[PDB]
Amino acid sequence: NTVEYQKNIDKFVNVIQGQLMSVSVPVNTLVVDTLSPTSWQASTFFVRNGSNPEQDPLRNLSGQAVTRVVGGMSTHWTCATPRFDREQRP
Amino acid sequence: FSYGAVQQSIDSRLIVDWRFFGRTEPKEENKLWFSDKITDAYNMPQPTFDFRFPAGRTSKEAEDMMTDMCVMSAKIGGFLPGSLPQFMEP
Amino acid sequence: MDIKYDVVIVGSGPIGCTYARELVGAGYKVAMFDIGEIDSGLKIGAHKKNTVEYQKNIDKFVNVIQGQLMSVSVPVNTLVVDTLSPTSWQASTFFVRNGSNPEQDPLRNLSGQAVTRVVGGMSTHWTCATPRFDREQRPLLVKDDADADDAEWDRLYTKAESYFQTGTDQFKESIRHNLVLNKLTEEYKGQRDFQQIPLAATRRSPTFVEWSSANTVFDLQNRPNTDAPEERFNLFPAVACERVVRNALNSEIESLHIHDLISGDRFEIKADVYVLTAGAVHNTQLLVNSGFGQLGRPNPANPPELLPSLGSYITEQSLVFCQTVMSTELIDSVKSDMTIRGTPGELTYSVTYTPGASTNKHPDWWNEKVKNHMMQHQEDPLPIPFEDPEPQVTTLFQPSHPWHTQIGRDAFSYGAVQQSIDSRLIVDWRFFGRTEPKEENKLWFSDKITDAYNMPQPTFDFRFPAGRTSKEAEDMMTDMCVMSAKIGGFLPGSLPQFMEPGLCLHLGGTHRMGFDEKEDNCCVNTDSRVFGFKNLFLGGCGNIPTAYGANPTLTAMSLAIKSCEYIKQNFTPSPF
Amino acid sequence: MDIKYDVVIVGSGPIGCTYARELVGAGYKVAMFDIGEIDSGLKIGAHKKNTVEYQKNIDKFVNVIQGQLMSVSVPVNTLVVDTLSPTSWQASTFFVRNGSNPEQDPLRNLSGQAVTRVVGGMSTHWTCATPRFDREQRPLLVKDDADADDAEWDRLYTKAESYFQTGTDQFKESIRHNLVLNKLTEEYKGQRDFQQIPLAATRRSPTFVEWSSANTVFDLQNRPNTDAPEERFNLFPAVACERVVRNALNSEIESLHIHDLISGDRFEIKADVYVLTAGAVHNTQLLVNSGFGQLGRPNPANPPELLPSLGSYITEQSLVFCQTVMSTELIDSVKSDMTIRGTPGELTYSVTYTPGASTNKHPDWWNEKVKNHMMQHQEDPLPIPFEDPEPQVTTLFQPSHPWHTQIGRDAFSYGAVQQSIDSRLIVDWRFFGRTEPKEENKLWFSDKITDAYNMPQPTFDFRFPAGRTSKEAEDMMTDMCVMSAKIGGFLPGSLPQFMEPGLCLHLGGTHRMGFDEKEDNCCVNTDSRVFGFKNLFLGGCGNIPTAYGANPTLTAMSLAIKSCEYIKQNFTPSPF
Ligand SMILES: *Cc1cc2c(cc1C)Nc1c([nH]c(=O)[nH]c1=O)N2C[C@H](O)[C@H](O)[C@H](O)COP(=O)(O)OP(=O)(O)OC[C@H]1O[C@@H](n2cnc3c(N)ncnc32)[C@H](O)[C@@H]1O
Ligand SMILES: *Cc1cc2c(cc1C)Nc1c([nH]c(=O)[nH]c1=O)N2C[C@H](O)[C@H](O)[C@H](O)COP(=O)(O)OP(=O)(O)OC[C@H]1O[C@@H](n2cnc3c(N)ncnc32)[C@H](O)[C@@H]1O
Ligand SMILES: *Cc1cc2c(cc1C)Nc1c([nH]c(=O)[nH]c1=O)N2C[C@H](O)[C@H](O)[C@H](O)COP(=O)(O)OP(=O)(O)OC[C@H]1O[C@@H](n2cnc3c(N)ncnc32)[C@H](O)[C@@H]1O
Ligand SMILES: OC[C@H]1O[C@@H](O)[C@H](O)[C@@H](F)[C@H]1O
Ligand SMILES: OC[C@H]1O[C@@H](O)[C@H](O)[C@@H](F)[C@H]1O
Repeated sequence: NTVEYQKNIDKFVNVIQGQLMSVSVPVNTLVVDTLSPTSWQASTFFVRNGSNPEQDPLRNLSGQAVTRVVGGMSTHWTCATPRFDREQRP
Repeated sequence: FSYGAVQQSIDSRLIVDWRFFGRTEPKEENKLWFSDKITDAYNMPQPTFDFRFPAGRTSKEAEDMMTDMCVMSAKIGGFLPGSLPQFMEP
Repeated sequence: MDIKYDVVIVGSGPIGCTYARELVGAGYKVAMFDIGEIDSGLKIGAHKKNTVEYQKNIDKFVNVIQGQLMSVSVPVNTLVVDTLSPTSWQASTFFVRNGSNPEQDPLRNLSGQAVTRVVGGMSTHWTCATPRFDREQRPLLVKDDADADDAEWDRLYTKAESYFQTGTDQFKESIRHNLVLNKLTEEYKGQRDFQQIPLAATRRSPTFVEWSSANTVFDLQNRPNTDAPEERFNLFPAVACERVVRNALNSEIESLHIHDLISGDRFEIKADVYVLTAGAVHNTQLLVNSGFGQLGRPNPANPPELLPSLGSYITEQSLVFCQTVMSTELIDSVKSDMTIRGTPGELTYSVTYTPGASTNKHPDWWNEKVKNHMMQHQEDPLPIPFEDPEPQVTTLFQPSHPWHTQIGRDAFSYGAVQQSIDSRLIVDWRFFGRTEPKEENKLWFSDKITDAYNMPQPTFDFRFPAGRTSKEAEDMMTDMCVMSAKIGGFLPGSLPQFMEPGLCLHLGGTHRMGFDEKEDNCCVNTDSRVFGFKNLFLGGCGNIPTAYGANPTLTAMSLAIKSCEYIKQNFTPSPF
Repeated sequence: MDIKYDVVIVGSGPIGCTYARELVGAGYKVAMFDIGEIDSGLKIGAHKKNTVEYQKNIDKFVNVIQGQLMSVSVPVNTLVVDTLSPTSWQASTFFVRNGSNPEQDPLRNLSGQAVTRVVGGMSTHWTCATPRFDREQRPLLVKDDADADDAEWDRLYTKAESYFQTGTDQFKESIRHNLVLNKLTEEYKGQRDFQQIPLAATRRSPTFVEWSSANTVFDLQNRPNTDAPEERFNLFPAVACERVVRNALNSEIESLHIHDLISGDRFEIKADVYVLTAGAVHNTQLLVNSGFGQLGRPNPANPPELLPSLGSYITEQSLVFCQTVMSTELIDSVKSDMTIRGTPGELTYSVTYTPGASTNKHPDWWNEKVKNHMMQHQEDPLPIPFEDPEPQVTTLFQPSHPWHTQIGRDAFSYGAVQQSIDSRLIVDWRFFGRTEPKEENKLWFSDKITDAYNMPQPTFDFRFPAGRTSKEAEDMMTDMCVMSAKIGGFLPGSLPQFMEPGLCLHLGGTHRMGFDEKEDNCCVNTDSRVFGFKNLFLGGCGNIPTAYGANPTLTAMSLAIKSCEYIKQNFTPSPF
């Protein structure tokens, strides 16, 4: 709800990404084999960068994220508010 | 909420987004649980998921949803290169 | 090298080899020239995929294809690079660089179009798909008598199929081929019929296919030789053919001007019959360089002396692509007839089936292969054997689905080959649309810019026509999305897309056939003879004047066979 | 194919061809097998870049290279693909997919290591750089007499240079070459020496270089023939050599077990002398498959019976790479001797120079080419002719810069080839470090997992050693950054970087040479003969036991020459 964001709406994605903190990130196993021989080099895929060694990367919700600001996710949401029909509703 | 770099080649007045969302059957095996050892950034038990989309109706509908988006969106225009039909991260 | 031959052939691809097979066999003294060199091994002009190594490492053959596809027309590059060091030499303009063509509008191009300069041409790397066209795709050879026209096409295609060794049986024992064929057949329930893609190939063994090529049509060995002591043929590689010389009256060709690329020498070669099979782009180039059609940017205020339709009414196909990852239901189905007891990797595990049971879903050979895979590789979570051949499935073009389809695995991959998803699960989908011939769609040649062989630079001015061509193209996209979903969901990184215009290399109509030069807006007649010229013939896909979605080479070969018939009726071979 | 030969050679690369040249020439009845096929033109085993088309389209050759580099050891993939459709078959584990090697630690690999299976081996695509090693990089051939050691190495290198047609003046009239060379010579005056990279090649014309290959060494034609009517040689392509059969006493090889890949039949071939030149990986594989060294994951508690150092002490070089865009200052220097008047594109334009002027910064050959380019291409903003050859510049390995260097343009490009910067501005930089031999750096073969030819799967356990190796590698990086800056800034997209371990394909020491099996931890003596075996010889880079930065093939060829001198003295040819 800023004049600047509604004039530059392509920029709002940055707001969203800035306050979506991933819930569970599995241990990273990407191979980097082009480090300099003088650089400190991992022998294992150890727990780095706040990753979750409990998490099976193949049974995750990797996109699940949380927002910690006053107003919660309603500070960035799309504002779509349909009713559920009977088939979807408790 | 755009998902990749915003393209600048095609005039934005021509672009229409399509997002279709499926319903997921509740299954006891699909879980959110909390580590008894690993903690998050606020020293609280670390969230972990054990999730897959259930076989049967949830999976069949998910794929028929994809087909429905390909069929429907074609009535408006062809796909924008770089934003082709895809499942998003769970 | 002689000064004089009965027949000279420009190009050693499969269409020039059709001419050679017919005419060398009929006793003519033939020379063939190709601008490229021998580089398929000891079988001259053979398929480069016919190595044991390439068939064991089939993800590698894309490199061979890419290695010998030289882009026809690359527009001047306008990418902004603004992170050079300030000491580096920097352009003030987007100047003509790196062999780019300043004639080319980047927005009306066939960017994908590319040419191959090697003995055997494109048939050293092609997919070997050889479908016939149905009537709706096919030009007319007999007007006002459709049964005569059908008979003539069936005789010509049958011959052409013999030349290429076309069959429909080479993949009949693949589990993946039958898995996908049978599911599609069931799902369509008579609305569409499926078969094996007709392929120019012979299976040698369960792990090796001898793919056909130019070599299969004609072995390209000089003659006479021990196997053919009464025949006369010479092939001259690394010879650029540049011009055919017209008599004053524009009724005959008097010589062919060539340039030997190794010596630098130039010659005028004399023949009774001149045959141009240099490809749809280079036949056009050679003719324009020889004073046919119009050199330079089209100018309708200066109509050409000869062949006003040369380079107009060009057609290229729309091509849509994706890959899929086989459904869980389909993979479980592979093992539907099996009884599986215990835990894999333990000595109590077993997999069995009942041979010849009436109610088995699969034949005994299938079940045998599944059983042996599952018992010998209990570490593996799939039931498909490791060296199972790829699918090769089609539903051919029909009026209700006016596109050709190839479903399976193609050597011409389009991005990095992914390694995360098992290859056994992957099926490719390529659907090819037909394009209406329109006068405004053009291949022309610059009067100033030249190519790497100092020949007039090719330039395209092309868009897919509005109306039918475009509606069908999008409908074809939708059809691929709908069909492929019956087998599996899309593979991430191979999502449904249109390919670059001309990537599919099915360009037609650049020197098109018809019955009447003016009424049919054409360049050659049904003998592939250039109108007005007694002794000048063209072969290839540039001949085809129709809108077609199927792969064109077989159709071009068939036209070449018919052209040969006319040669044999109108020119006498010299005495041996 | 006969069952019996005087000498059998495994592999038709340049090192097997060195054995063929010496021993066929000396009268032995020789057979050579290769697992790959004749695929390169009528000159068997020749360089694939020696076509007119590749030298006009030199950016396309990287595809040829890629097409025949098959990775040695690919670890199990752990990429997460979590955007499949829910209907698609989805893995529960990172199971063994796509021919991956579950033995391989992805973090202790040579992931860039690759093998070539074609007649002529890797010499069908190599760069042709053939420098000599100085003492510091070179194993001893004479103990306790440095001068005699140097004399022996000079004798052998001189022959090897002759066989490959090594030379240092093929690029001497390249503007780009001399511009870079002169600038680096001045910048490092009295500190480092710069010269042309020694290249196995013969210039044929100003726009064509005949690159050497295996074919240069030995033509690979069957003999006897008209040109060699008393020589005896047969080459058998598409034959996988699987095992040398040891006698029980482990003193002699009794036969070579082969698999004909076309028929599928197996044979046992007898020879007097068995020569293994299958490359540094596949020689090791064939020996371990034959009971030498240790099969399976290394286990020091079960010492092997034979050749305990086989597959240990392996070395591969560190490689750093970048590209630069030529500085404005250097570009403007190219035309420093020209007098320019008039308007480019008009009849008033004139570019001239004074031949011989003492105030000229460049030679007359250089100015003549600049002038002719500027006059014939007056629209073009650079003074460099379009077909000016690339630089080929080096400063060879020295103690104060203990790395090999190659500066110019290599056909093995590593990313998509940029098109926005004019190619005449681009200079490549590749610096190669030496690697200490360490017993813990190993190539070993799985006892369960097999490759595409059903042979034991190679596995690497490799890291660049701490200490001098590592320090010099980083110092090498910094030296590239400092030196390249004298020519121009970095090209975006080709910034200074280490290449994947083993991408450089300079693997050595996998069956290393020394004087004494135990004291020098080695596999072959200085005749290249396998310790303990009368009639088994190894050739190739796997013989080299030292830490070397320079390209190894010339050195391996030198050692094969010496080996043949022993063969000729200790075995007699059979009667013709
Ligand atoms: C991010 C996002 C979310 C939605 C849309 C788009 C995007 C990019 N669009 C959208 C949504 N929902 C719709 O129905 N229609 C749409 O068009 N989005 C989801 C929606 O945004 C959420 O469902 C909604 O806010 C949920 O409301 P809530 O149940 O009030 O939860 P919030 O997460 O908003 O706020 C919770 C709140 O609590 C705080 N917090 C968290 N943990 C603690 C602890 N331990 N102590 C104290 N406070 C805590 C958070 O900081 C947060 O503010
Ligand atoms: C590259 C490609 C091509 C096809 C397939 C797949 C791939 C990646 N798949 C395929 C195709 N066609 C089908 O019907 N089915 C499929 O499954 N491909 C197209 C097919 O490959 C071509 O249509 C066919 O070769 C055309 O045959 P041609 O008319 O004989 O033409 P070529 O381009 O093969 O050979 C021309 C020949 O001429 C030489 N040349 C060119 N210019 C000159 C000059 N001026 N002088 C002398 N010689 C010249 C060339 O070097 C070339 O060898
Ligand atoms: C690929 C490459 C390699 C080099 C350069 C560039 C690139 C991209 N440039 C280069 C190199 N070396 C130099 O010193 N200077 C440079 O400028 N390259 C390395 C060079 O190419 C090799 O060092 C050289 O060929 C090694 O020669 P060789 O020892 O004869 O080994 P090859 O690998 O060439 O040939 C072996 C031959 O054996 C066959 N084979 C393999 N296994 C089997 C079995 N089991 N049975 C039968 N035959 C087998 C292969 O098929 C092969 O042809
Ligand atoms: O882009 C790949 C396609 O190329 C066309 O030329 C072939 O006819 C198709 F079979 C297919 O391989
Ligand atoms: O990666 C490219 C490098 O490959 C090596 O094998 C060559 O010896 C170098 F000349 C260089 O071409």
